[PDB]
Amino acid sequence: SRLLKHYGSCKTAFFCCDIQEKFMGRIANSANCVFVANRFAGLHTALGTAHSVYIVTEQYPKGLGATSADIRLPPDAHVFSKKRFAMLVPQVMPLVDLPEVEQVVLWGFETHVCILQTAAALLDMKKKVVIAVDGCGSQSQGDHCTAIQLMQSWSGDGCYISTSESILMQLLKDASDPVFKTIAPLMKQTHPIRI
Amino acid sequence: SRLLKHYGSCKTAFFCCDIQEKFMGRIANSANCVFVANRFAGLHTALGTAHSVYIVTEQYPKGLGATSADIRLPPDAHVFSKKRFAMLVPQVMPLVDLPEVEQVVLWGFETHVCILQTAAALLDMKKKVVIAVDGCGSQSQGDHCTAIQLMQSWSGDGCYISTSESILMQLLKDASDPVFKTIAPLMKQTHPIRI
Amino acid sequence: SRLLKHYGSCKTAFFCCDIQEKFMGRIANSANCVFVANRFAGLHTALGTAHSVYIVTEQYPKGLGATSADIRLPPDAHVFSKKRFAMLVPQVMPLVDLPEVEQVVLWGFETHVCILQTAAALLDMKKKVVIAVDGCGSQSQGDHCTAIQLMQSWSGDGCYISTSESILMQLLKDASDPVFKTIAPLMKQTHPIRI
Amino acid sequence: SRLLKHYGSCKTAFFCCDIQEKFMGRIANSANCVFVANRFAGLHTALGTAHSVYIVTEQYPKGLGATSADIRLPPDAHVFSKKRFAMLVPQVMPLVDLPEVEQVVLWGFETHVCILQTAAALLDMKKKVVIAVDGCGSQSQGDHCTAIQLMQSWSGDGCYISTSESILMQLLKDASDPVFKTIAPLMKQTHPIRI
Repeated sequence: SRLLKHYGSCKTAFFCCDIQEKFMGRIANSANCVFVANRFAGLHTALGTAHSVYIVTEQYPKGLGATSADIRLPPDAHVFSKKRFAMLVPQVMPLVDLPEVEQVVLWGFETHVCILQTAAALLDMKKKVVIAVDGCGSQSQGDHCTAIQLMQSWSGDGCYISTSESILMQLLKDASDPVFKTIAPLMKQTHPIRI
Repeated sequence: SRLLKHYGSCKTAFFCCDIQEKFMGRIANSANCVFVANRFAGLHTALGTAHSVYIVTEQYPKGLGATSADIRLPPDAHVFSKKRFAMLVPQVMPLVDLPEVEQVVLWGFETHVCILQTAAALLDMKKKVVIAVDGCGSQSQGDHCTAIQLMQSWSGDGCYISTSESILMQLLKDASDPVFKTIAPLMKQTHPIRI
Repeated sequence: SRLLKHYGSCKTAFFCCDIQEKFMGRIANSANCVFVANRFAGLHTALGTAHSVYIVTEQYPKGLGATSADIRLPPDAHVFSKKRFAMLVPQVMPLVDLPEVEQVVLWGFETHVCILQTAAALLDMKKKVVIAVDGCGSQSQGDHCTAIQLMQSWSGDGCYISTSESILMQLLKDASDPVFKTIAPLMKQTHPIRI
Repeated sequence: SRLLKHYGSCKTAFFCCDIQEKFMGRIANSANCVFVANRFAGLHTALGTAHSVYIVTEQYPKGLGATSADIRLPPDAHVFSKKRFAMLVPQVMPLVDLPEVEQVVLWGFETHVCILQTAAALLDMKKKVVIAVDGCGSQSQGDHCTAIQLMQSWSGDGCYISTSESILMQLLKDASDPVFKTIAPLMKQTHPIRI
């Protein structure tokens, strides 16, 4: 499939990469990355545990802080600490290394480090991975842009770049879907910084 | 063929995606999307039913309104209502699921939802699909741009992104073509918003 | 080979597409397209007929005028009239449909019509084709940009987009090449409009 | 592997292309290209000769000057003169034409000439090559941009475009890596010109 499959077709993991306190003042669009984390949290909660898993990593939180308090994590979020840049640490693997978890929606900090390397690692596991660019950021725009462009060249192998609104509507496919009415209000919310 | 074939080689479907009243004030370049709808309407009428079919969808028109009144639909336009985001609903399938209808010119609202998903669905049917970017739009520029870029990565499989003027001249191939004189005035018309 | 081969490896055709009087005031960067035509004219003359052929087309010159008088065509330029948008008309074919003419440097007007369609036609003939983007233009920037982007997606099949200076140095490969001293002054000339 | 392998997996060559005195005042972002040369010099010295080789070329230094004095070359840098545009001259080949030297980090002047042609030559040798775009430049922005875009289309074959910070963290993979503490200060240094 070139786009995400419908949420009932397979299970989807939402990978929230290192959106932590010490990055908030160093990544220009941090506020959108929080917004996207909240949007996918709301989606995940609407889809339910039959269809969605929400995975959060924190890079060295002793030094870099917890996940931003502006994110309202779902109550069943799985949160892990790491020093590896890719999110695919041994505690995460039993959550995604299952044949039913076919596709990962990935976003966070930093685009050219943890996000990039996570996408690559997921491609090595033969998973579909969709970057939500509007929820990604780096400390410099050039680092971010060049990495997005790198990931856009991997479409052939199952990694592509999309936006959170496109991702929501990819998973649903049809306004008559039973969860549409529940999800529709998320798309009426506006990014804090213009996209 | 990497570009559209000449109009006599196969039949071409013009897919006008959801250019409806309630989007007109929410999609910045809506006026160009109407302009492109009118340009392809004029082309379709010049080519005739031997070579062209014009298909319009409206997403939930009870809520989102009819197709914009600024569009002058051809008298033989096939207009359908849908809730599916992709245009390939059961009423549309007998119009395009024919071996002679090899290529679809696709444009409208919104780039990252209905247009994107329609392109993907057409690629699944092994059709050639050409996006007229100058007739596409989203409520946010970021959603639109990222989706265009996604579709530009699918060239290998028969989806590429072009403009209405390029599309017209792709179908004709030569100024001595019998319909050129009829079509040429369409290209002298100017987009309402600068491209 | 991914780039142009060295000029002695095979013969190179310079395709100067329709840089005519009536377009000069309608294509914003027309002055650069003339500049690029002159640069390649100088290169062609330095390489000699052993290694280079210079082919000019004019689209309906009765209506659109001759090739711009600001271009100093080489004395052995082959100039042809056409109504086909692609340059590969029957009079041109005996100049390029030879196994030694492996690669074509292509530029001119308009990017999304004659240039685009010529590239496609050359790809059908299994030739390498390199677009000199700095010598290409359209009446609208959007038409031009979208077509360049389309052609950049065809790299896999032997069409890529480069610039005239890059093209010169691709053909030569080494400053100790016998023609370098002759060609070097062309690269010191400055585009009339900043690139 | 789609990204650079970890530094212990194979040996990495840092190719510093022609960052010479006479270009410094002619390439707008020359100061960043020096900065990137220094960053990779520091990385190379931290990794050691087991894992890294630093190769510098100078194009006709009699005419174009030495490598910029603002670059602090490592004491074991291998520096060579050339007239070939590609860096893969006979003196360089015994440094990289070894099965252990699997990947080259490439940057310098000019993007559309020596850098471009070096990437192509390395691809011919079946090496992985990663362009550090933030350390590349040309005398004109258009020449540089178009060449970067050309190289971004070669990802399928083992050439991609990244940034120096992304490259550093690709080679390391994990903050608990023994050299991280040594390398981390390099990433806290700021480019002289905003990226």
